[PDB]
Amino acid sequence: MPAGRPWDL
Amino acid sequence: AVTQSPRNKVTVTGGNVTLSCRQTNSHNYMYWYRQDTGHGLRLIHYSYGAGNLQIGDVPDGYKATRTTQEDFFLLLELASPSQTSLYFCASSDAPGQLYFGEGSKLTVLEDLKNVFPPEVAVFEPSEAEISHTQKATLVCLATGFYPDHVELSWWVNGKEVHSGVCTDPQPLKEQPALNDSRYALSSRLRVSATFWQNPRNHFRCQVQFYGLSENDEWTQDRAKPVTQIVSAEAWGRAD
Amino acid sequence: PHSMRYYETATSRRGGEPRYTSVGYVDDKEFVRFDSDAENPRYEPQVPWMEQEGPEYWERITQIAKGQEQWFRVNLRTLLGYYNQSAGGTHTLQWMYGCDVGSDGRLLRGYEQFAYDGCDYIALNEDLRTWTAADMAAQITRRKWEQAGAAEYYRAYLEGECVEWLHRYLKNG
Amino acid sequence: AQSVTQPDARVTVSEGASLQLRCKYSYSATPYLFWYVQYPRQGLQMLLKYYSGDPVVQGVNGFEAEFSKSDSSFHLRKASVHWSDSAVYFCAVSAKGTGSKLSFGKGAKLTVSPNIQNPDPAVYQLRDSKSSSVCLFTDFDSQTNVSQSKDSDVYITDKCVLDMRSMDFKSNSAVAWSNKSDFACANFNNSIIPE
Repeated sequence: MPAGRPWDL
Repeated sequence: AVTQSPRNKVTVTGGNVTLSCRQTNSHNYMYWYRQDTGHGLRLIHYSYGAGNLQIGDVPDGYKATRTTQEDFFLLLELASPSQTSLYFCASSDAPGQLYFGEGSKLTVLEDLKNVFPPEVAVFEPSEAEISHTQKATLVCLATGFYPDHVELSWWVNGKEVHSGVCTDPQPLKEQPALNDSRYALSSRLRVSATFWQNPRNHFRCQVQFYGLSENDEWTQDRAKPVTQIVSAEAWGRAD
Repeated sequence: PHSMRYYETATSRRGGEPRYTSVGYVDDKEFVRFDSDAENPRYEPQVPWMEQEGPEYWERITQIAKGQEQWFRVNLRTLLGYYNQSAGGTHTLQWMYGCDVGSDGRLLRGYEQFAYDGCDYIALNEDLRTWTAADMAAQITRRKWEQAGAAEYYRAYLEGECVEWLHRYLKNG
Repeated sequence: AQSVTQPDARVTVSEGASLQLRCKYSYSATPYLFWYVQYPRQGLQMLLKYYSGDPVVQGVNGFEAEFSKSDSSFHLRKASVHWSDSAVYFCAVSAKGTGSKLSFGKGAKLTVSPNIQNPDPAVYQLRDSKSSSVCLFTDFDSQTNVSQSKDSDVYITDKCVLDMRSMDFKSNSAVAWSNKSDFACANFNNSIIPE
């Protein structure tokens, strides 16, 4: 399964 | 550091109101919440980046625009008494980690006839308590105002005081039955007897009341219940 | 002794929305792919055994995929500002991640790293709580991410869904 | 899909006393869990956060929370409670795919009962500055509880803690009054304490 959305940079 | 405007605004059923939020921070997430007693915080709209808009849980009658990454606006093109609340902006750079504004308190009216300003009076200390507790206590009282939208502060010799001050969290109603009933509020300020004993010490209770705007049409021989500061005074005394 | 990976990559379009691709790797072999320019943009099985799953599956993981398009679109505009680059640039952003599982079903190694325009940008060290930063504009990312606890968030997938879904995928033959 | 439930919207705790605010949340699958706090006249601020790992997340200022996948909860605990802790506490959740969309709990107001060592309960009636009145009740202990007007033609405000930082001195306060010409201090007809 792909991961969701990572953190903003 | 998230800042939102206006801090206080009064409007009427069918009016148009816009709330502004600016975050100098580099947060790409911005949020709009409404806090209520009995329902806590409910999300309205949010956005991910300048221009993006995304739906919240209760966006009904609400619109939002993300002009820049820093600016986020809450659009109420149509006012209704159900949207009378306390509104908060937020910004986030990380999932769930939020920084909140100072809140915007809105008052949406049914009719402007039901509006009254508060009357303020101050009550001086006792020879009793000073004899007793070697200290003095004052009471400022705000009464008979609709709606409940006020800010009390004590001012002693030009200074806003936060120490020794006790003020009600919520005002009460004067006739809870009528539901168009006015509100009342109270506050306390306690000092050493010596400080009250000086005829040079000047104590003040000032209450801001946010009401009608300057242009607003007033169809009464009555004193226009306009946004104003009502205050009462008391001077120390030696005796 | 087994392994799992994902490579999600986008490339900016000057002025529009970029071109996004994601591909899954199982023991070094590609088993799934996504693309935004196909006329039926969706997640596709790129191997026989993966055909078993019901669509609700595919559509869910597809819902996940859109998220990255606005994520990538946003964070390509971020990196642009860090390095003080012009708007007319066409850049590429990469997310590579996954984990390595033992024969006994434990975790051996987790992967979370990023690259800007083809060169390594930031990477998660093997203590899995610390980052190694490439350049000075990557020390900002690291700064934000380390104080706010970036690793703990990412460990959720790696410790949980990664090893679970790896097992499920291997359940053929 | 996602609800948050706080059992008690009302809590009152003595200083030092243990505290437990509770948060039970809606099911599934991988929820992100938070505790927020709203100061007097202020907005919220994050207090605690949990993403993964050890279920017990500790706060620097003595708060700590524990997440239970089984019991499905995120509870806030403090061993010793201080008066500065008097505030509103929200617990919040968000799930996968909804990572940036928080669902806030109901909220719970915390009243830290102040510990005064030398209470000497008494009641006095104040005269107006201009007009040559109102009754007050102060300098009582935390344990007594202000009682509403039996007359209900008469007004009464519940206890209000005030503090003099200059001398480190705290005190509760209660006030009763009306428009009626006839009035006396004695007629605090309820929840009395004769001393």
